[PDB]
Amino acid sequence: GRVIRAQRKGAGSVFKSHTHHRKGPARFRSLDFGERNGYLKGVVTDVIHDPGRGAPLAKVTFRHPFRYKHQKELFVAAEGMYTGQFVYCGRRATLSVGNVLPLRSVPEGGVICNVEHHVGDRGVFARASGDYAIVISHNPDNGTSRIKLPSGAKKIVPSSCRAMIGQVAGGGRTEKPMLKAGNAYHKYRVKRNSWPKVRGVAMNPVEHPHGGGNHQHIGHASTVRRDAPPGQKVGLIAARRTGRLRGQAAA
Amino acid sequence: PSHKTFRIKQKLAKKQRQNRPIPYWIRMRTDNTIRYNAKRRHWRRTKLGF
Amino acid sequence: KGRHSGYGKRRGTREARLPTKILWMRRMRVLRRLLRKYREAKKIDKHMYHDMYLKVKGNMFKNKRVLMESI
Amino acid sequence: PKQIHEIKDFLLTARRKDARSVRIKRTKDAVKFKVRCSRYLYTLCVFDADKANKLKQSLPPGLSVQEV
Amino acid sequence: TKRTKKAGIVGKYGTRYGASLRKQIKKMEVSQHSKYFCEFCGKFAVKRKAVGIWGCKDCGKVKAGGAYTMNTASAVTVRSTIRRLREQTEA
Amino acid sequence: VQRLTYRKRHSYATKSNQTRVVKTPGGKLVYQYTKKRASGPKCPVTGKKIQGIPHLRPTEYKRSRLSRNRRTVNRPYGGVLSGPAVRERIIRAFLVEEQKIVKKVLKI
RNA sequence: GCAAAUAUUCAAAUGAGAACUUUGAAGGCCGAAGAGGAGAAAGGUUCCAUGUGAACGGCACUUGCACAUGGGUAAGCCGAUCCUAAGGGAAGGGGUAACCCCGGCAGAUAGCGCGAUCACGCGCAUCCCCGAAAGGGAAUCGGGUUAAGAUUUCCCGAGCCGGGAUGUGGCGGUUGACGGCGACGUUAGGAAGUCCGGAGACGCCGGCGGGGGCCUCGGGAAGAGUUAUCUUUUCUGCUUAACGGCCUGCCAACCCUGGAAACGGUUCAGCCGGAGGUAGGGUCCAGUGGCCGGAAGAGCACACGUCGCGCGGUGUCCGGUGCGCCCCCGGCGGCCCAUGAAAAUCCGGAGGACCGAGUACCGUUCACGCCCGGUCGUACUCAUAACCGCAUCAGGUCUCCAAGGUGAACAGCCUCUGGCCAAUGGAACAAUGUAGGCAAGGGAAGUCGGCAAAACGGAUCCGUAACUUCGGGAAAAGGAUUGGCUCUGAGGACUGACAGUCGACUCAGAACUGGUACGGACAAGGGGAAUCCGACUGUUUAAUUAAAACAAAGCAUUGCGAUGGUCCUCGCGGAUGCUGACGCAAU
RNA sequence: GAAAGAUGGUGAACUAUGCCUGAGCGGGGCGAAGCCAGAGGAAACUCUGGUGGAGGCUCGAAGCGAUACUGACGUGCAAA
Ligand SMILES: [Mg+2]
Ligand SMILES: [Mg+2]
Ligand SMILES: [Mg+2]
Ligand SMILES: [Mg+2]
Ligand SMILES: [Mg+2]
Ligand SMILES: [Mg+2]
Ligand SMILES: [Mg+2]
Ligand SMILES: [Mg+2]
Ligand SMILES: [Mg+2]
Ligand SMILES: [Mg+2]
Ligand SMILES: [Mg+2]
Ligand SMILES: [Mg+2]
Ligand SMILES: [Mg+2]
Ligand SMILES: [Mg+2]
Ligand SMILES: [Mg+2]
Ligand SMILES: [Mg+2]
Ligand SMILES: [Mg+2]
Ligand SMILES: [Mg+2]
Ligand SMILES: [Mg+2]
Ligand SMILES: [Mg+2]
Ligand SMILES: [Mg+2]
Ligand SMILES: [Mg+2]
Ligand SMILES: [Mg+2]
Ligand SMILES: [Mg+2]
Ligand SMILES: [Mg+2]
Ligand SMILES: [Mg+2]
Ligand SMILES: [Mg+2]
Ligand SMILES: [Mg+2]
Ligand SMILES: [Mg+2]
Ligand SMILES: [Mg+2]
Ligand SMILES: [Mg+2]
Ligand SMILES: [Mg+2]
Ligand SMILES: [Mg+2]
Ligand SMILES: [Mg+2]
Ligand SMILES: [Mg+2]
Ligand SMILES: [Mg+2]
Ligand SMILES: [Mg+2]
Ligand SMILES: [Mg+2]
Ligand SMILES: [Mg+2]
Ligand SMILES: [Mg+2]
Ligand SMILES: [Mg+2]
Ligand SMILES: [Mg+2]
Ligand SMILES: [Mg+2]
Ligand SMILES: [Mg+2]
Ligand SMILES: [Mg+2]
Ligand SMILES: [Mg+2]
Ligand SMILES: [Mg+2]
Ligand SMILES: [Mg+2]
Ligand SMILES: [Mg+2]
Ligand SMILES: [Mg+2]
Ligand SMILES: [Mg+2]
Ligand SMILES: [Zn+2]
Repeated sequence: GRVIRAQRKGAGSVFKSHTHHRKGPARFRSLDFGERNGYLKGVVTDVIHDPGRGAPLAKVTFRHPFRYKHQKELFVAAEGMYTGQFVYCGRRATLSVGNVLPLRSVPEGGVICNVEHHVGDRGVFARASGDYAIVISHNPDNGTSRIKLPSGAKKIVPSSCRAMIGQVAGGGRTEKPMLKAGNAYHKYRVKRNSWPKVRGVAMNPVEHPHGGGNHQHIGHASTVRRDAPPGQKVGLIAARRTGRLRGQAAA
Repeated sequence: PSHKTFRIKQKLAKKQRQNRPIPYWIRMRTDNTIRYNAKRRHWRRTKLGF
Repeated sequence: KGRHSGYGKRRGTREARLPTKILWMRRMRVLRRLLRKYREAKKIDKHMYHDMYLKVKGNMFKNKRVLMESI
Repeated sequence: PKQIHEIKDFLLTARRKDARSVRIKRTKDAVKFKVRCSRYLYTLCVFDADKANKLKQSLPPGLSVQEV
Repeated sequence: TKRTKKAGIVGKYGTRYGASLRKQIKKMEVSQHSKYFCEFCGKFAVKRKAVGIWGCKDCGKVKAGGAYTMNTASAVTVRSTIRRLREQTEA
Repeated sequence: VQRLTYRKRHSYATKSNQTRVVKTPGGKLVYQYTKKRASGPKCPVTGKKIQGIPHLRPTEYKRSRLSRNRRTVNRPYGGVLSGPAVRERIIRAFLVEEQKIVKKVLKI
């Protein structure tokens, strides 16, 4: 055979990320003394649309804690933020939509976004458009907390992980039908070369395990094992089940 | 082209001075074999390729 | 003198020969500048100026003769 | 490219160094007094014939007066 | 003149894309164009500027919002929850 | 009608290759090459224009090319911020500086 | 066999020899998205002159892009150079048996920098170089000129930028200017480390306004053409650059007085207003706008008269227009699950460390003055003959300029500027061909198959079915009119419900008329009833398959919460990732 | 005299796809939201005329492509 598209995507040749107009990494602030042990006042200046990402970005202009200059930080906008708002960072930031607090300071039941995972890695969960994590519970004997991620999973995170209270903006975006291959194309230009996506069944055997045959069919079980060598692991990987999801399994 | 590098102009100079039929007098030097200039080049036939 | 036109010397559609949008644009600037001339000459006070202005926008009047008769 | 308006200033800008010359072009209705310094050509449009004559006299001795 | 019996904003798509796809994009073609009330100056001058970004023309304030409506019901629940949760622990 | 030709070896009609047709003392039409339209300065606070300064391509604002008067506005923060913006900054500075000592009053 | 791209002919001249050269008269073609004028690439001397035995120019030659001998490419202002983008190479380090491979891995990082030396202090961020003759960009215009160079390289004139010092004058010292209520104004008007902001710097589409150029109309002046006859006629031209000063001040934006409902203002459309409209009055901005300097001495056009780049003279005026075409600009409106590049360079601002006189000294981003401006490219073609296709090959190859008529029109058809008649010629009209027509009666009976061709075709008025996702079908179908001439009517602007002047165009109707011809050339849908397939638009085997195939939106399934999923690497490591479940991945 | 096998290198000047930066696409036809007026209504909102100018809409110029004659040529103008 020959190397298969699922294998060709790891090269970087044409499949790299189309990031010429992206506005930079959207993440929190470098955690420091002031924001360990108090609050810092920063002011939003603009809500800028970040290309290739559904969530708006908020330019936040802090004042540098110990040198004399501004700090243009760049957050993932929580639905509610507006220009001119004061967002406060730290542990004694009041629980206001837009402020970022450690989880030691979010009462249980509260919605948060952009959750860090190792204290100071600047936000990894609940970041895409319109997704949030609920702080289910706390454990102060180990200094940890638990959250319900967007996926429906439940992760124990350090109680000093920061989080932006609220939910990410841009929610409800994936409800609108695109209705056009044109819309799909203009969606994927600014993310990466991953569209149009050709059915394997309409390929020749030399480039896809489903390929060939006087009719179009897979010809063998489309569920492949977890360990199958790269180039064989195409189809439905390590599937626990298939068919339309009914009943409890659809939870 | 009209915008040519000085290297290419430098080498066009020499590929110009290398086009003349052999002098009239060489042909009588003693025990001579050079008959015509077998290294002619024409602008329309044999492109320099550089 | 109006010669050489007609239904055989005509080979464009009405819109292409003279857009309905340009007819509208001219006739609106006409009626409207008449209305401003009246409102400045005090033949109209501002209230029936505004009422006739919205009616001109709304196409009751097809020419300044009837805009003047109805004023 | 620079025109001066008052005869006293034209005289002053011609009774200086760098005054290379003074062209004088008489045309219909007027005379034009153009003094050539380094950067700018200074020009004066004059109307009274006797006053133009007085200026013609008043040019500093030495400054080559071309007559066309 | 009434110009479309039922289509409305989705009449531009013409005879394509299917009855239900048109009928289920109509409700969000309307919302992403509608003028929403601006709470900072009281005008109806907020119109979508980009996906998730709703800006007002007079007061220059631009406000991160839903994808096609300025205020999503989910963020309304969120705002009420956050205020309740703040106030029960401030005391 | 006496067609035209470019005067430089730039044969493509990019933004930088703007052309203006002029008729010369010879009765002959030539091109002149023009600058591109520049925006001129804008207030960060409002985004509006900034009054009192022309709209020049940035290099030709250089100190040795314009008169100083033509490049600045004699106000505090003038030539970067607009009149309303400076007015609102003065008001906000005053009100917040006075509020600070009104908040030091309440500490008793 | 030399056959597409309409076309050639007559005198003359040179020459041993003329269809092929040159001149002149004629006749036609390209018909301005050109067979015209310039370039990018690529070529390399093909460019120009003088000559020429051969060869070559698929016939011919006096001829040439052939052969020989000479000539030709001038820059402070056009470029390259400078900056960065996608991206590339790399020092330290890590890998590799070694060639080679990795650049964010963070290492006393490659560069240190800034005031200062009569030395030292301060800062060191995200830290090298390369990368565009279409992106960003210090600065130039007009008229001449050579056999061949230049539009702006040379020449005459007029400027501009950068850098280097310096001299005179002026400006400020309430130390660091004045005016205005305000927007802001005046060509002068301290500022170190530090910080901030703007320009640079941005998608497509609709439509409106303006500016420049062209076109069109009329008058005036010059010359040319027509004239058996009619023509105040027809044709050509009547120009004004950068640069400096003044004036104006569009459409937006902004300031001051003032206080709006009986709501008003305004757009083709929007929209705007107690967060202050209408109004009165101001500021600023564009300008490819007006006047003046540049500048009539230049250029053109006529008119003469001088032998030999002579010289002399006259003119180089005045209005009006527009759904008009090109370029640009302004400001609105729209579209986006797409928001539409970076940096050099420049300007502005915050703060105010530190500084000085008034028999005189510290500045001055002001005026004028002096000097210097380096290296490389520069001729020519840019194509049915200078590039690639073994060619002087109907192929292919990125652009700018773009007149008149008809017409909706950059369709076609004819013309002017400009360019050509280069495609081997002579005789004849046989078959068979290739391209194009026409046919009585019949109209698919031919044929596998209505293949090919014919019929319809513009526009105005009327009418428009089944079916339908209620958006379409739809130009459905079926009808009628169309010329030319003479008129009638309607539709406006400016100036002082009327009067004066002007007005390029569109739309209705009537008469008269003709061998019933009128979208008179050109251009220009045949229609309907149903089935099968694919939803549609899109893409596909370059050189036999354009499709029912692929993509697609929609639906669904699977893996994965970073110590992870899919994938690449010989290794160190990397792609998705500037990512995070509304995400990546696999079907 | 092969079809092949291998070692090391050379090619994206054609073409394939991604990206950066520029250029380009007359004239017409249908008539979507929005806004205006008139008329109607207890209301909800409806009827009539405008305006507006949407769309991977449509006839079509330059462009790009290649369906049909299975036309010309087929030792061609041309290895399309
Ligand atoms: Mg793809
Ligand atoms: Mg799919
Ligand atoms: Mg598929
Ligand atoms: Mg297949
Ligand atoms: Mg296989
Ligand atoms: Mg198969
Ligand atoms: Mg089977
Ligand atoms: Mg060749
Ligand atoms: Mg009629
Ligand atoms: Mg209309
Ligand atoms: Mg342009
Ligand atoms: Mg000023
Ligand atoms: Mg024969
Ligand atoms: Mg032949
Ligand atoms: Mg064109
Ligand atoms: Mg040409
Ligand atoms: Mg021959
Ligand atoms: Mg020649
Ligand atoms: Mg470089
Ligand atoms: Mg460049
Ligand atoms: Mg450039
Ligand atoms: Mg900027
Ligand atoms: Mg740009
Ligand atoms: Mg006003
Ligand atoms: Mg001007
Ligand atoms: Mg816009
Ligand atoms: Mg040259
Ligand atoms: Mg040249
Ligand atoms: Mg070859
Ligand atoms: Mg016409
Ligand atoms: Mg035409
Ligand atoms: Mg017959
Ligand atoms: Mg039959
Ligand atoms: Mg039969
Ligand atoms: Mg039969
Ligand atoms: Mg049969
Ligand atoms: Mg047929
Ligand atoms: Mg039908
Ligand atoms: Mg299809
Ligand atoms: Mg289409
Ligand atoms: Mg094929
Ligand atoms: Mg085919
Ligand atoms: Mg990874
Ligand atoms: Mg073997
Ligand atoms: Mg390529
Ligand atoms: Mg290529
Ligand atoms: Mg164009
Ligand atoms: Mg079409
Ligand atoms: Mg076309
Ligand atoms: Mg054939
Ligand atoms: Mg044959
Ligand atoms: Zn608002």
